[PDB]
Amino acid sequence: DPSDRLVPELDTIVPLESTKAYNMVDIIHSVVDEREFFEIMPNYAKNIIVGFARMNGRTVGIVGNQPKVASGCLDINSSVKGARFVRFCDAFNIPLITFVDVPGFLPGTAQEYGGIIRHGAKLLYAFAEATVPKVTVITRKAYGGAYDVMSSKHLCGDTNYAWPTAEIAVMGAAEYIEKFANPFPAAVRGFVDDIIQPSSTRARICCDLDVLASKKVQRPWRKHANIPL
Amino acid sequence: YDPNEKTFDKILVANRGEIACRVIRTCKKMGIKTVAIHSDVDASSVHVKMADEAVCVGPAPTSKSYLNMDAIMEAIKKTRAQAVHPGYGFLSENKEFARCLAAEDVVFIGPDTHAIQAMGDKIESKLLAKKAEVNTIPGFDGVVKDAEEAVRIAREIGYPVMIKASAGGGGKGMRIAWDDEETRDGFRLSSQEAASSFGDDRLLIEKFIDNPRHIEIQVLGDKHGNALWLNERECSIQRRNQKVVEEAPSIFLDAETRRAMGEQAVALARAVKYSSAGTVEFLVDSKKNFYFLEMNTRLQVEHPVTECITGLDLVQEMIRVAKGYPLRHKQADIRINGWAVECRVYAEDPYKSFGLPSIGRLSQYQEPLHLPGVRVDSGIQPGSDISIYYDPMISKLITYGSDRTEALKRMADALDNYVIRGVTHNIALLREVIINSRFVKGDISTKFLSDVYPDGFKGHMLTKSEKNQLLAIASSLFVAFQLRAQHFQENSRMPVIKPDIANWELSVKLHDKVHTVVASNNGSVFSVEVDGSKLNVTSTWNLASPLLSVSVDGTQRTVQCLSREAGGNMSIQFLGTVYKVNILTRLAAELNKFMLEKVTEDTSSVLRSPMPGVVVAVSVKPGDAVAEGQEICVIEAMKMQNSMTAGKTGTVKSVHCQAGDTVGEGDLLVELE
Amino acid sequence: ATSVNERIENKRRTALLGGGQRRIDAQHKRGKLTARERISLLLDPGSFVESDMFVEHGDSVVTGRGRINGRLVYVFSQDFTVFGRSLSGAHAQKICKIMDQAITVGAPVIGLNDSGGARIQEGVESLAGYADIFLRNVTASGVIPQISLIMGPCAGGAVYSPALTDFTFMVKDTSYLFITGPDVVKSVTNEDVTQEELGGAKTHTTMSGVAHRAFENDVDALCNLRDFFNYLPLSSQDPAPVRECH
Ligand SMILES: Nc1ncnc2c1ncn2[C@@H]1O[C@H](COP(=O)(O)OP(=O)(O)OP(=O)(O)O)[C@@H](O)[C@H]1O
Ligand SMILES: *C(=O)CCCC[C@@H]1SC[C@@H]2NC(=O)N[C@@H]21
Ligand SMILES: [Mg+2]
Repeated sequence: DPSDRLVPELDTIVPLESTKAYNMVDIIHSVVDEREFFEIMPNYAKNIIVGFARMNGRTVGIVGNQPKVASGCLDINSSVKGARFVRFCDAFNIPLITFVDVPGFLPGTAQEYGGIIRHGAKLLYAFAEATVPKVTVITRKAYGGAYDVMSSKHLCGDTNYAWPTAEIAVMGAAEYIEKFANPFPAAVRGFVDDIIQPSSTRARICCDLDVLASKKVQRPWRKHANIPL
Repeated sequence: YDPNEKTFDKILVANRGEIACRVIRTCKKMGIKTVAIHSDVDASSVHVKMADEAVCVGPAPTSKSYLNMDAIMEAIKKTRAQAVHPGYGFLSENKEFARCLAAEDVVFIGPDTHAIQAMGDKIESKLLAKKAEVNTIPGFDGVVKDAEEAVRIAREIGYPVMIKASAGGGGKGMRIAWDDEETRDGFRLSSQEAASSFGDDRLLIEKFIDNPRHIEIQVLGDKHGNALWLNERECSIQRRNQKVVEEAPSIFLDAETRRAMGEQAVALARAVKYSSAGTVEFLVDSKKNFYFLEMNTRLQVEHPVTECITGLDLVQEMIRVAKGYPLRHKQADIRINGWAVECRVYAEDPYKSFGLPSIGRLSQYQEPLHLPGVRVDSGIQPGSDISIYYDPMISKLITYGSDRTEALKRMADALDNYVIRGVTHNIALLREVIINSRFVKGDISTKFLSDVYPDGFKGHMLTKSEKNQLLAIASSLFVAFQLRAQHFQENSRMPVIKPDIANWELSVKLHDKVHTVVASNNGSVFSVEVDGSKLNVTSTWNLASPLLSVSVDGTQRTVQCLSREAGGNMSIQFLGTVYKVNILTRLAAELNKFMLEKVTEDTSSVLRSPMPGVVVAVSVKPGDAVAEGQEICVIEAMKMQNSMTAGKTGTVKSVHCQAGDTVGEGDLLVELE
Repeated sequence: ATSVNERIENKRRTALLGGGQRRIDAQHKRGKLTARERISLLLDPGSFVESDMFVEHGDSVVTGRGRINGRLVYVFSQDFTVFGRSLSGAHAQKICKIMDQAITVGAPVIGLNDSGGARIQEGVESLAGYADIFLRNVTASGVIPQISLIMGPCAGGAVYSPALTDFTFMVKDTSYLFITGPDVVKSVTNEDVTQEELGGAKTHTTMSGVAHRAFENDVDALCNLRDFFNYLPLSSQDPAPVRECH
């Protein structure tokens, strides 16, 4: 499987209407080697997707939002499911690839009483702690603190890319919408490295995984950290 | 393609799909600016991309986008298009469109409104043909109002009776009848369905012809009275009265009959004052007696094959005729060059009623453009989706050769090298048809699919040698995957000790039988022992490419590995048909013998709503048989709408969640079996 | 002849005492103190040393260092009550720099969160600032102790910073912790709930398990915070504190 293979089928996979959803597993299958994906917890917390795949023959971990289920919103179960997988991938030098289409956290008194703050902070910590190479692609949406948790603004994401249909809005929704109906406000402030065509996605990621294989960072000494569990 | 001959400057193609792409291509070859009309869902289609400029015309439904005549006229006015090309279908047969275009300022690339009106109605066409001294299908002239008139006129014409609905078409509103009670009941129900759908309610009685051969003649005429016949075409392999396989030179016909049919078609075209490209269709019996049947006043879908054997670009000639130039070819210039065969690759399931429309999005699409003597006409690209609004036709595949055998061989090779992943297609049916013994011999009729597969399409019934080759290929692929699984990079801390296995003993389950296979690897060559039969399989064993070319005992075979699981399941497209094979090791099979079979009735007979939300509308109607994976209704929650499928496989008895029903999570939605 | 000398004094008096007495009185009638009053109560008398007194005229946050019972600590206190419109980049930059200094020297961080006055109402660099704060909280986890005292309503991604800290304390009847407001809950979930029910101190100290303790008011909370801080070591490089015993 050549690392420079184009994926034109991803050029129109994201619908123009934000009210209409799509399947992130299709994108994951299109990007990875031989379209082979080992999904972890496929039938639990279906609003998030985690699994193992290969890029250029190297094992990679995949985390992504699923707009089909609960509009891709994050909650307690998806938070912990993604967090432990990210921690395992970081603990064994496995690079992470993230696909971001999260509109925020699931509201309601059940989530608040269940401790949505702690469980969300678990995913925040898991992404902010990883020292492995990490590549992030924003497909359509990234709102609120959900934008920050899914590897955005320097606590996670060595390279960040946005599709032409991607957009970041702190409070989504005439003159103001046109300004923030595009990732240009993100690009001008250096939020994302570039705006790429979907067809090049795989190739880009492969190139990045070659450069970041020798990434080393230094952190202050500690016996261990305090997980927000 | 001489550019010195001045032609129109701007042409607007009022169509979509592959015909729009073909028209845009032939206009680009002629140095003409092109305007493409499109709907919202087609804003990223291929013909929009290859056009000079594009205009959005309306929403997804065809009644509001490709039939909204006011919108097309507004687009023409705002783009100042000199000419308009309707392709086939849509508004190509609408008198009002041509009348308005000729009224305002627009020239219409097609037949005049007089010819379209003359040949629009079947009764008028038949009477005009009878007045045009051409052989016609024998029957009673006039409109039948009651079934008793039908039976009395069926007394003398013959026992085989056909009930036909005037005008319209598309293989609908037409039926057969044998008995007199059959005559009444068929006439009554045909009148009912014509009132329901057609609305004309005009029915006619015809003498059915057994084992008919559908032969078309492509006529081309200018406005100066010249008329030419461009050989013939054979379109006999049909289901639902719709053609799938077409053949340019008629093997059944000879020179004299072809010349007579061409002369009759030219005479009919002159009588109707045709001034464009059209086709006249005939039914030929066993004794070579052709009878007229319908005239298409537009470009046929299967026109490329007669282009291949004649070397003429039909759309270019149509444009030149519409400009006013005379025909640049004489009847003696027309000649037969080689042989041509075309198949219609549809997005349909051939195992159900010889084709049932299917929907989906194309994850992978690769045409065999690098093969010798192959031409593909498609408006389809990777990522395109097959919606319900338009025809589920993926592509048209044409192959040409020096003779019939070379063309058929090249067509089989092209069909075996055609990658379509995302929807279900009918490539298996086409490949089965083109390699059939009867099709090769040439004794075919319109009931070919009816009698070759009386119980329906079942697949490719593979022989013993083919079964051995398939088993050897599957075993070799399994062993190649296992061997690739052992190729890690050097660790330098814990070196990998590669196992030195020499023989792989495998149990391969195919259909319902179990075979014992012994595989050995010698570099790039696999020696395979299947039930005592020895075969050699060689290939590059590239496990990532969609197409794999292998050589089994010197025979070259192209196979596709559609799916593969760690449990041993594997789907292989071989000779055009998809086979499921389960491959295990001998120890694995022996231990699997102890596994208990689990009944797969599943749970949750009542479907549970995944999220609470109201239903804007219901796509399907209660009483329709559906299965799991087919969308039923659209439920909106958190300002996002999901068109979820049926929870359990069963017919939709009743949609409990109608419009305005705010159904909660985990609740009954649709009564299913 | 330059008026810089009087301009500096005017800016100092504007930062320390605010533009006017209006909203400080308004805070007083709600039973809450100001950021500077809270800092003065928390730290030893005369030990506070402020940093970045002059950043885009304000900042709705007061950061600095001080001593508790003679031991060094770094503190920040939010002052969003009619003192800042949006939680701008200056806010997060000051918090990040004070946390960086605390990590550099090896001293704990205490944060008083009272982002009530103006929540955001506009900001794109705001999420960036909280992303930086989250990164520095995760970096300091297990290196220096981190204490959060919520003394007012906190909403949005901000609430994730106290969650990453080691200990979280709340003030009864005046502090709230919730990702999404009650009005959005009504709009989406279609249920009636108040701020106290959704994210009050009792909810987060009895049901959700988010906060660790609750206190009666600001003075009691700060006294108990000093008492609790007496227990902890300054860094993970230090042994457990040993006091004299009787
Ligand atoms: N009189 C007949 N005897 C036998 N078969 C017939 C007769 N009339 C029609 N058929 C069958 O019906 C098929 C289609 O006929 P016809 O061209 O009239 O239909 P249509 O739906 O109007 O066509 P189109 O879509 O090309 O306009 C023929 O190919 C043939 O198989
Ligand atoms: C609908 O009434 C508008 C509010 C929903 C906003 C969406 S859904 C929940 C997520 N949380 C948030 O702040 N935005 C997202
Ligand atoms: Mg016809």
